[PDB]
Amino acid sequence: MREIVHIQAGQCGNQIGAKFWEVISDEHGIDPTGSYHGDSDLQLERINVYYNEATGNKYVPRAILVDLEPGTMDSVRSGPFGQIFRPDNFVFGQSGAGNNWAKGHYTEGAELVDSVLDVVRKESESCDCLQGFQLTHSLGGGTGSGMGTLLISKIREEYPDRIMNTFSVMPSPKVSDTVVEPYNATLSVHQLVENTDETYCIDNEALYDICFRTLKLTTPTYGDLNHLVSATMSGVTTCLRFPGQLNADLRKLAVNMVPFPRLHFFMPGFAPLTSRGSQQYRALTVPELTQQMFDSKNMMAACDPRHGRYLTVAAIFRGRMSMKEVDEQMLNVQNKNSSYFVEWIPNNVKTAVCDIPPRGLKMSATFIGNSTAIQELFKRISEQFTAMFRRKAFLHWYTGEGMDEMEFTEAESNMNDLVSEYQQYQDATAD
Amino acid sequence: DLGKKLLEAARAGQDDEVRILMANGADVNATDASGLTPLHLAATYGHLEIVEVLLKHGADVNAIDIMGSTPLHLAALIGHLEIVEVLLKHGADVNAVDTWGDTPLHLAAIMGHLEIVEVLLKHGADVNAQDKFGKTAFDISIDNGNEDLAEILQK
Amino acid sequence: MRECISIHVGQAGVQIGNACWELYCLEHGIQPDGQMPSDKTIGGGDDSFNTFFSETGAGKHVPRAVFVDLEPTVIDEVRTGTYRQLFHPEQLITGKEDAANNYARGHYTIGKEIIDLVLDRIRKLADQCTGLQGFLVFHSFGGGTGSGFTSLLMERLSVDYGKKSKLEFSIYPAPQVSTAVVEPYNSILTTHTTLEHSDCAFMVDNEAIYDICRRNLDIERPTYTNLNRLISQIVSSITASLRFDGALNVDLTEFQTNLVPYPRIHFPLATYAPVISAEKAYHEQLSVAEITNACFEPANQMVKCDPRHGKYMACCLLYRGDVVPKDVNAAIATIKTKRSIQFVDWCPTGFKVGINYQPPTVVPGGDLAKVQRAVCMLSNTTAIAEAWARLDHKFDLMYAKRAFVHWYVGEGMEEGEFSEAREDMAALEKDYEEVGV
Ligand SMILES: Nc1nc2c(ncn2[C@@H]2O[C@H](COP(=O)(O)OP(=O)(O)OP(=O)(O)O)[C@@H](O)[C@H]2O)c(=O)[nH]1
Ligand SMILES: Nc1nc2c(ncn2[C@@H]2O[C@H](COP(=O)(O)OP(=O)(O)O)[C@@H](O)[C@H]2O)c(=O)[nH]1
Ligand SMILES: [Ca+2]
Ligand SMILES: [Mg+2]
Repeated sequence: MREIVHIQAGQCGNQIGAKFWEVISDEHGIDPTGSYHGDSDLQLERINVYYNEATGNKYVPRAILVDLEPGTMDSVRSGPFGQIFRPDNFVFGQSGAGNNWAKGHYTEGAELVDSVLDVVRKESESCDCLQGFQLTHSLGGGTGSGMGTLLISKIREEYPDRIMNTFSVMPSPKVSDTVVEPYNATLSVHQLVENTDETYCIDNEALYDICFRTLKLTTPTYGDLNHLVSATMSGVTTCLRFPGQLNADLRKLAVNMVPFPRLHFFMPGFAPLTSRGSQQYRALTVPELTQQMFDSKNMMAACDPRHGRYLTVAAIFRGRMSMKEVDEQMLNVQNKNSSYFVEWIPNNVKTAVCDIPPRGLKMSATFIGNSTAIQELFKRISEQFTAMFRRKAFLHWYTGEGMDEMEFTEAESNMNDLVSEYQQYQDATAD
Repeated sequence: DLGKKLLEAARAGQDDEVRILMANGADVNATDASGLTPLHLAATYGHLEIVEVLLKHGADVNAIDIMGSTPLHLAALIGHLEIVEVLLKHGADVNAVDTWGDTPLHLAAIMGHLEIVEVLLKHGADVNAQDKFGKTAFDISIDNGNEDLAEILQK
Repeated sequence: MRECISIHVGQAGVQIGNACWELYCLEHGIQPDGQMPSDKTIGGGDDSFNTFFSETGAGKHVPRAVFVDLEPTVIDEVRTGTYRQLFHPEQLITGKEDAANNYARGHYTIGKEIIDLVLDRIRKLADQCTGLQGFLVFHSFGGGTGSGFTSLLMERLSVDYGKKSKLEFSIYPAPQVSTAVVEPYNSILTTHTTLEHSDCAFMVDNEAIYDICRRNLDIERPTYTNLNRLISQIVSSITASLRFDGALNVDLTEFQTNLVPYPRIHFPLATYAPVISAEKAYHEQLSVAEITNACFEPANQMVKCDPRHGKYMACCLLYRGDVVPKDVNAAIATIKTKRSIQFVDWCPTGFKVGINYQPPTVVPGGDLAKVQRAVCMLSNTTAIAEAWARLDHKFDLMYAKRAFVHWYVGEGMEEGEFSEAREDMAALEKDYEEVGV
């Protein structure tokens, strides 16, 4: 378990995906050209997980950039780490998906997916021990949702023994008031329950409410939202990019986090919350990080964890702190919030401490939770999907590309079964 | 038959085609297989000019399809604020109820059209209106945890 | 002289095996490069330490050990450690992908890709033995390799070495240092499939060793380094009778005769005393009667249980250091009368005593202080069934909801093996209940 092949599809996938490489390269001491500028040996011991070693001590990210819209292609090169990506790993079509899930999954994106698989096989064979694949994309669009889920099914059928991991962003009317997004998200969730082992739910509803109400940003921008995403993606991948024993690979994380195959949607959280202007934010204490981590205002998914029960929880502490104090606070919050954990999974909270904190912070806490409260997120999309689907609004945009209308009823039925399954274990007791 | 052509012209946003067809006797209140009028399709696809033209030529602003949807239901659902106000100006039943118990306030609240929610409230939207499952517009905001919507429903 | 081959499986077995062989060399006077100056015969011998070490032509003493793991991270530290030149390089076997804390991966899928290579390497060591007597197998319960691959290895060793003895040193999972939630599954699974292939298993409760490090050694947050240094000190006392001259437990068969009355209840309880911090180098030397009374305190046991709640079937007292035999008899006669220690009706209520007159060796860098006399008590008591009960309860809580079961059946394993393994554990608990009348 070593290398991980990163893929980013669509405008949102490349937006948060480029910001992801900008943040972790700064942590590993890699400049935009690819040279190692770090002053700590701990930054290169696990560098082969996300990077490939090239020429004169040049590290190249093992990333694949895909989008049906050629516009976002040049937007990545205009960024900071634009040239660090391999030019062969740019697979871009001719016209955008137009927020149509059927165009990305069945017609336009179905043509370009063969060109993407060739780049995946090229990177896969260049790995000693491939862990799996990680994907960043949105569910409300057409490219990242439609073609992303298609690319997942084609990859999982060639590399079935590998772990499929996604960073999927959830639509929200507060960010993008496009009414077909419930359609695209529901059809994608139906794909993610069957063809992914781990899925981090990054809700734009939560990102907006954190920027608007907590961070007091009157008009949140995509840069303000992606700042929370990159800070979360860096935290959830800490145990993969640094030496450790707790959840050090994608498979050991999945075995500890996914008690049932369909319930593999994680609720991420981060502490403390920054707003791109930290100024002189003091380092919080271990009890403050523990309490703020399980706070509903710190979750990247618009869900109240006090409304459900934690099936499994992984906590990642970063920075110089007492290992004994972390053990005390984690065992303390499990007694205070005893009723918010299922009692038929003993020792379902695992804690890992990393010595290297992220940039601009000295004490950070990352929260990865498999909570039954995530059903509030799916219920919200299901109600918006049902409101549109009952009136058959804009249904011909999808049936005009080869989709059968029974795929909508199957995606709706499959997602409702997912909600009832979360409620099934939220009420189950140990007798 | 000019009824089918007026339906397609209203859906596609062909302003000139709509005016020509009405001059030749096209049924402004024609219906498709589901009972949708050209005003339904115009209000759905955001063709504001065609909405005003139809209303000036005997279009029933409170027409319903098989599922009991008025043009105001669809305009509130899709989120066309300009069309919502034009429909209300021409006598749209703000508290029309479809076969699912939904009022235009329900659909505007579910889809997150907070501006349309405010406009409907100013025109007598019954906040006590329950759908087929007993939920009101306020219940939808509390169940979904939409604090922004819950504040608007308190004025 | 009958040779013993040690097999270390998984990260726990490798790291614990690493600390044990470091301690063995210090006790026997073996330099890190394998040279033993006090070894009179060069190129081969017949002494007691030859049971654990073979000898080359150049006077090098190589351990009769095999290190196996499905991933190379942990074994690579042995290849580059202080004792890098001590082991045969072909006895360090590594795969590329581990079992991911999954019993099915270590036993069925990933484990089968290297099982035949391990057996051929073991056969190479076995062919260098004039009279092989058995194997010592070090492994964890909760790990995928420590549980899945070990049970696969024990099954194969019963075919090629049916008459040879097989002793385990198992690592019982503890939540304080647990790395996986499915460790109760892997512990019950590997116990069911190994119960018929193992003649004697010494369980080491990580929680028991963790608390001893905090209480007796004043270590605030113990690590594997602190646990393994104390574990190896106890393993050395258990295997000292095989490596030195003595009269108690001189071969692997005598372990079963003295500690295993019935083959299913082959889980002895070990107790070590004294455990004194290295910060107290000028401590008061405890008497034989003091360290012997400490063997019956529940706070000094390698498995968390109360022997006062159970009955004894056997009891061996292994002493090391300045220990006069008449003081042992006096200390035992007091314990037989003072403490309420109950043997079963069918066992001779006696104590087997073995004394090694050399004080225990401490590892430089360890947390232990030098003592003039120490004692390790090996006893087969029914109170160890509490350890199985705590595991079975955690098993029953998850398996009722079928949690994490799809990870096991997805790696080629029938779901019915869970209930078959659980039913075998239920039968093991009744065996202890039927003895403790
Ligand atoms: N005492 C002690 N226990 C250990 C040590 N290493 C791991 N463990 C315990 O072993 C259990 C997990 O088994 P591992 O040995 O780490 O896993 P493995 O045998 O390598 O199998 P894999 O799943 O393939 O990694 C945990 O409960 C740990 O507490 C160690 O060095 N000393
Ligand atoms: N957080 C975040 N969300 C985004 C970003 N870009 C787009 N989105 C969301 O993604 C949805 C649109 O999908 P998009 O990726 O733009 O279309 P695609 O090109 O077909 O994948 C909308 O609901 C947006 O809210 C971004 O940079 N950050
Ligand atoms: Ca010799
Ligand atoms: Mg391991």
